[PDB]
Amino acid sequence: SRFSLYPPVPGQESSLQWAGMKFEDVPIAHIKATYNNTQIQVVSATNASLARASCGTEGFRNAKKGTGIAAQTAGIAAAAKATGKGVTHIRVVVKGMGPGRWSAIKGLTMGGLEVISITDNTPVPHXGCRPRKARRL
Amino acid sequence: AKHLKFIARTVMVQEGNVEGAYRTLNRILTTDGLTEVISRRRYYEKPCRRRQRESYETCRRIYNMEMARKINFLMRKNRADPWLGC
Amino acid sequence: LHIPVMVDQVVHCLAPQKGQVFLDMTFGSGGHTRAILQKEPDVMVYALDRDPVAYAIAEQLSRLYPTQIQALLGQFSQAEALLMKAGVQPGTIDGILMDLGCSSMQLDAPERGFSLRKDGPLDMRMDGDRYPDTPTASDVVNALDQQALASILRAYGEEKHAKKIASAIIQARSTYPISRTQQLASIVAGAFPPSAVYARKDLLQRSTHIATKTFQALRIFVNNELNELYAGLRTAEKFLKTGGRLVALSFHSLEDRIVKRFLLGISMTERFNLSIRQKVKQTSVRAPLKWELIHKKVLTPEDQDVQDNPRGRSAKLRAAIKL
Amino acid sequence: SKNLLKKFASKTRKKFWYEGPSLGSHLTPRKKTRKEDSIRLRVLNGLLYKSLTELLCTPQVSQEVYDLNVELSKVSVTSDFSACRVYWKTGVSAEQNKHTESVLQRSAAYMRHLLISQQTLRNVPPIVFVQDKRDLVLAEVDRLLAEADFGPPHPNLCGIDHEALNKQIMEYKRKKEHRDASPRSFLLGEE
Amino acid sequence: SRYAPEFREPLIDKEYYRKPVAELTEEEKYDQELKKTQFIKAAAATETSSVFADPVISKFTNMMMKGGNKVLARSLMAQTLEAVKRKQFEKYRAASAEEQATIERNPYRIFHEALKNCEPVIGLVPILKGGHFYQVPVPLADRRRRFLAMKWMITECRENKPRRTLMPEKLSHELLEAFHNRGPVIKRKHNMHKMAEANRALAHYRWW
RNA sequence: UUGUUAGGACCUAAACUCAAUAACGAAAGUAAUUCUAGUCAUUUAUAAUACACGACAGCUAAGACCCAAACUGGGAUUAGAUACCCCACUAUGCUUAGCCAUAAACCUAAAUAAUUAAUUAACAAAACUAUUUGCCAGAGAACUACUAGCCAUAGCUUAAAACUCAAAGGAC
Ligand SMILES: Nc1ncnc2c1ncn2[C@@H]1O[C@H](CSCC[C@H](N)C(=O)O)[C@@H](O)[C@H]1O
Ligand SMILES: [K+]
Ligand SMILES: [Mg+2]
Ligand SMILES: [Mg+2]
Ligand SMILES: [Mg+2]
Ligand SMILES: [Mg+2]
Ligand SMILES: [Mg+2]
Ligand SMILES: [Mg+2]
Ligand SMILES: [Mg+2]
Repeated sequence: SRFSLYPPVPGQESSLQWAGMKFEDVPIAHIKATYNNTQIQVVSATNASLARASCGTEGFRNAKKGTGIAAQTAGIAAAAKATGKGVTHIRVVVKGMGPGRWSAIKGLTMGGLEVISITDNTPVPHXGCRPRKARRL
Repeated sequence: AKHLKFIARTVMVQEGNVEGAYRTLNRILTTDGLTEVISRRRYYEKPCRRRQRESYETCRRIYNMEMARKINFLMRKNRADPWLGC
Repeated sequence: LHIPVMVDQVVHCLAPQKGQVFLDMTFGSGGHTRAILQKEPDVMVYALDRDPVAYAIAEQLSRLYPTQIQALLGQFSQAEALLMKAGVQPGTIDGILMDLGCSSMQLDAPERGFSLRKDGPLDMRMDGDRYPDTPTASDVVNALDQQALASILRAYGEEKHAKKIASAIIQARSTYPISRTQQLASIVAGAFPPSAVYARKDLLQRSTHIATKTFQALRIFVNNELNELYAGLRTAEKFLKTGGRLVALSFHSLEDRIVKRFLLGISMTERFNLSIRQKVKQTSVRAPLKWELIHKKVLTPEDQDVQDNPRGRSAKLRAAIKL
Repeated sequence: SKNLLKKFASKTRKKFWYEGPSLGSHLTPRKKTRKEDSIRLRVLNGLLYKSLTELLCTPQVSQEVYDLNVELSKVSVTSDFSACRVYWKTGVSAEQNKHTESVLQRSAAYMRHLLISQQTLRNVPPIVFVQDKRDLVLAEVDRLLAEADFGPPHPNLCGIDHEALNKQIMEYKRKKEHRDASPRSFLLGEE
Repeated sequence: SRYAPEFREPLIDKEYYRKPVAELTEEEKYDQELKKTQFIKAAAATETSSVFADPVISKFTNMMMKGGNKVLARSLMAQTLEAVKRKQFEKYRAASAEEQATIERNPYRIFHEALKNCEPVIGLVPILKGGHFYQVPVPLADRRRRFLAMKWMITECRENKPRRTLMPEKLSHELLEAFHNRGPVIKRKHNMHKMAEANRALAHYRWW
C-alpha cells in the first residue's frame, strides 16, 4: 500500500502501467554525460532509435558545449523529436558523471516527456584498464 | 553486461517528482562509494599514493570519531550554572 | 646575395593568379616581389618601401614588367595615402605581403650603418635622402638620457642588461661623439668584462656579439618600425579584399607579437604580467576571431637553410584570410 | 610488527585532535582564537551535516518534509555558537524555494529535538535555514531580465612615448645646431 | 555631523499629527510616545508642510543645481513645468473633443510618469577579473533605479542640445517625449537592458 | 567518428566493494574464485671468502598487446619552453627461458633475554641492563681514482690519497 522505489521485477506480473504499457515496454532515454559533451539518445524497448541530440548538435562550441544550460537545450531538443515520434513516458538510464547529468534530465521534462524511473550505468571496472596519468598543475 | 538490465542502481519516480528521484539515486551511489570510486578512476593513483591516502583517511576518521565522543561526553556537564555567585 | 627567405611558403600561400591585385609593403631588394611575378606573369602587384634606394630598384625592375609591378615610396603609415593617390586601382587587394626587417642591400652596405661587424657611419636609418631631418642612430645615442636610452634597449632590443649598457653609452658619448658602428659596439661591450664580448650563444648554437641587442633596438627606434608596423597591418586589412590572403614574416618577437596578436583578435595594448601569479590557467573576449588562419601554425626556416641565411633564422610566417 | 597507521598517527594528532579535558566557552548555550576551537567547530559542522541529512531525507521530521527530500548545500555553525546556519540546496524555481523555505523553518525546532533526542549531539543550538545569496541574485537577474523591455525591434602601445623622445632628440639637435661590555671598567675601579 | 546619533529625523506630515488617536496604528502610536523623550533634528530650510511640495521634483532640482545656486535651479524647474503646461494647453485647445480627453495638462503628472518610463530595472557594475574589465548584469534597488532616470535626463539636456536652446525648452521637450516613450533618454534605458542580455551569463562574477 | 544493442567474438590486460581489515612470508613481496603441493620441533644469541633469494628500471631470444606510456612527431603557452597542458604513437609494463643485483631495499629501530625504580640534551618511538656479531672516528674531494671478483662492457660490489676548508652536521 506504498510506493516502491525498486523497479518492477522483470519476468513477474505487476499492477503498474503507464499509458497502457508495462515497465518493460517504456522507451529508454540514454544520457551520456561526459565532462565535455552531453549526448542524449531515446530508443524503443526493442532498441530502435527515435531521437538523438547533444550540446554539439544544438550548436554550442568548445567550453560552452559542456555546461548545464547546454545540456538542458539538448534535452529539450531530444524531447521534441521523440514527442513527434509518439513518446510520452521514458526510462532515463543516465551514464556518465559530467556537468549535464541532471540538466539533460531536466530538459527532457521541460520538453513534455514523463520520466518514470532513473537508472545509472556509469562504468565501474572491477579491478580493468589503467587510467591515464594524473595531470600536474 | 551478462546481468539483467534495470534492476541495479534504478530508482522509480513517485508522482512525477523527477528531481526527488534523482536526489535519491545520488545518495545511493554516494553512500555505496561509487561516486568517489568514479572520481578517482579518471586518472591513475600510484600504489604508494593510494596507501598513503588510505592510512591518512583512516587516522583522520579515528581522531574525528574520538573527538566527537569527547565533545558529546563533556557536553553533559554543559548546563545552567548551579553555584552562581561562587 | 640573400635569397628571399620562406618565399615558397609565401608564394604557395598567396597563390598569385591572373586577374588578382597584390601589394608589397616592403619591396626592399624585391626578391619576394620578383618571385610573385614569376609564378604568374599576368598578376598585378604594387610595391612600397621606406628606402628611396629600394624604390629606385623597383622602378628599375618595372622595366621587366611594365604594368604588373607598381612602385611606391613611403612608410607603412604613408602607404594608405600613396595607394590613395594612385586611386582605387589597388582596391580589393587579394594579398598584402608585409615582410619585415632590414633589406639585404641596406645591411650588406656598410655605409648605411646597419652592420656592427663592418665599419660605417652610425646611420641605421632605412630612410635615405627622402627625409634628411630624420634623426639617425648617432643622434639617438648621443641625445637620450639613460632613462630614455635604456627603455629603447629594454623595450625594442629585449636587452637584459639595460641600465649598465645605457650608462656606458652616456659616459662614452661625453668623452667623444659616438659616430661609428664599431665605436658603439665597443662601448656596449665595455660595460661588461672582456669575457662577455662574444659569449652570448644563441638558440642556433652559434655565438654572437654582446651589442647585437643595442643595434636591433636602435634600428627599430630610429625607424619606429614597430609603431609604423601597427599602422601597416591596420591599413592592409582596410585595403585587403574579403577572402584575401595576408602573409607576413616576423624575424623577432616584438614584431611577431603585433602580427600574432593582430591576426588572432588580440591587441598590442594588452597589459603585461611579470612572472608572478600569471593566470595561464584559472585554478572572456569582446568578439570572436576575424580571420581564417590558413597557417596559424608557425615555424622558422630549416636549420640547414638557416646556416645559409642566419639573418632569417627567426622568420615566423603568419598567414590569414580576411573575414 | 608493521603498522601502516603509524606513519600518519602523529601528524593527524595535531591537526585533528587536542589534549586536555577542556570544552570551549562558545560551546555553552550562553576573544583569542585557538586551534582547539577550529577542531571543536569543524567536527560539529560535519556531525550536523551528517545528522541534519538524516532528518531531511528520513521520515522522522514529517511527511511533507520527508517528501521534500531536501539535500543540503553546507552546514556552518557560528564561532560564538549562538546559533547555526544550515544552508540548503535551492532549485531554480523561485516560488517552490519560497514554499520550501517556510516548510523547513517551521520544523526547525522539531528537527533539533530529533538530533538531541537520538544523542548524536547533546547540546545543539537553534537552527536556521538560509538561501545562498549567490543563487538568489542569479534568479533575480533572470526575473528582472524577463520583465525588462528591450525596446522596439601607437607610442603608448609599445610603451615608449616615441613622440616625446623625438622632441627630446630634436630639442637636443636644436642645441647642437662588543668592546665596552667587558669587565675593564669594573676591574679598574671607574665606578 | 553636528547631530549626535541619538537625534531623530523630523516628521513633517501635517495630517499625521492631527489624526484622531484611534486612527493611528499602535506601532505608530508607540513611536510618538517614544519620540517625546528623544531629540529631534531641526527641519531643513526646504522641508515644509506645503501641499505643493513634491520630493521627487525637489530632488530633481538639487541634481541640476551648480555651485549652490538654488534660486537658479528652482527657477529652471519652475520654467520647465510652465513650459510643459503651456505646451499641452496649446495642443488641448487645438484638438477635437475626442482628442481633448486623452491630452494631459498636469505638468506634475507628466514629470512623474516620464521619469518612471526612463527608470531601468537592471544595471551594470564594472569588474576587473584577471586584468580584464567586465560589466556584470546587476539588479538595481529602488534608489539606484530612480537616480539613474533623473541623471540620464539632466545629462541629455545639458549636453545634447543646440547652443541657443535653453534648459526649460529642452527639458520640457524631453519630459513630454519620455512621457510618450519616444525620447533619447528612453533609448538609453533600452540600450542598458539590451546589454544586460548580452552579459546574461557573466553575472556569476558577482561577489557582493 | 559517435550513441544504443537483454547482438556475436575475445580470454589480452588488471582484480571495485569487502579493506573503517592488519593477516602471511627471511626479506623483496603477497588480498577475484577453486583444487593440488606446502610453512611445523635445532635451548637461545652470534657468519663469509660459501649457498639460495632479492621491487622497479634495464639487457638477450621467441610470443602477447586491452589500456598506460620514456622517446619521438604534431598542437598550445612563453622573451625562449629541448617543460608543465592537449593529441598521436613507440621502447616498456604481460607470458615463457636466462641474465642483471640495484632502491628513501627506511619501523631511517641488529638480534635475544630482563627490568619499570632504585630515569626528562632536544625532537622522534618512554628509560635502561646484559650477551654476541657488524659498523663508525671533522667536512668536502668521494655512490670518485686505482685494485680484485662478477653472464655485468656508458654496469655492480670492494674503495683510497693528494689537495681545500675551520668548520660541516643534528634539534629547538
Ligand atoms: N615601416 C616601414 N615602411 C616601409 N618599408 C619598411 C618599413 N620598415 C621596413 N621597411 C623596408 O622593408 C624591407 C624589409 S627587409 C627586405 C624584404 C624585401 N621583401 C626584399 O626582398 O628585400 C626593407 O627594404 C625595409 O627598408
Ligand atoms: K620509510
Ligand atoms: Mg612538441
Ligand atoms: Mg607497445
Ligand atoms: Mg646498497
Ligand atoms: Mg618496502
Ligand atoms: Mg649507486
Ligand atoms: Mg664506481
Ligand atoms: Mg673501479
